[PDB]
Amino acid sequence: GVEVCVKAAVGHPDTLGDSPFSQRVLLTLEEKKVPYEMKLIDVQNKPDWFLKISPEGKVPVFNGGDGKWIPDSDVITQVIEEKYPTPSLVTPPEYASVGSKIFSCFTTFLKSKDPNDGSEKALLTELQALEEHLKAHGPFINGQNISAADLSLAPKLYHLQVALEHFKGWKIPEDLTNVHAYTEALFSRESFIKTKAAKEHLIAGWAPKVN
Ligand SMILES: O=C1O[C@H]([C@@H](O)CO)C(O)=C1O
Repeated sequence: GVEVCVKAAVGHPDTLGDSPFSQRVLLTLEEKKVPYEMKLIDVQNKPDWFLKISPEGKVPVFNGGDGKWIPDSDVITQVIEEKYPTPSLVTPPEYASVGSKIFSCFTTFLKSKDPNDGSEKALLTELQALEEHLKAHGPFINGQNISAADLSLAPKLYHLQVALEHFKGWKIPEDLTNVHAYTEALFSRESFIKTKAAKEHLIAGWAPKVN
């Protein structure tokens, strides 16, 4: 039986949390229909049994059954791909890095207390780049259908949308038609609904960092 340890909601240890790296792994298992047991970890009060298997406190960690817990959502989703090849979620190498700078540009903008430091323009630039790729190779990152790159980016765009809307009243411009089509499609997938954090918990996860 496959098991995964993921972040719990801040202040709510029995509730699924908002780690986008955790969600990437959960989405992968859900989309590949792999049965798994989810273990919720309060990352501000990690249980000792967990530190024994993840001594650096890394979350998520994945146990494919083969008697070992592995970290790093990149590595984990590759291991899952190898163990459960169908449906294939392989993203072509040429598209692997589509949207790679979006999350970091988002977190900088989110935490920016200077409305004119160019952190917004940076984010738009990356969003613009994503909009161009989907315009040419939509609807997903590999046209159709869904692949690993989508399951990595979707959780991050969810953070961007919810957090920027809440903390800065900022929205992805309507002009970016393909991106809006993209997030609408991805966020409404059964797997995404099942594995996403309630928005209040995502907001709670970011609030201390904003302040
Ligand atoms: O990047 C992340 O988004 C959430 C949020 O809670 C910020 O801490 C978190 O746990 C991640 O590591």
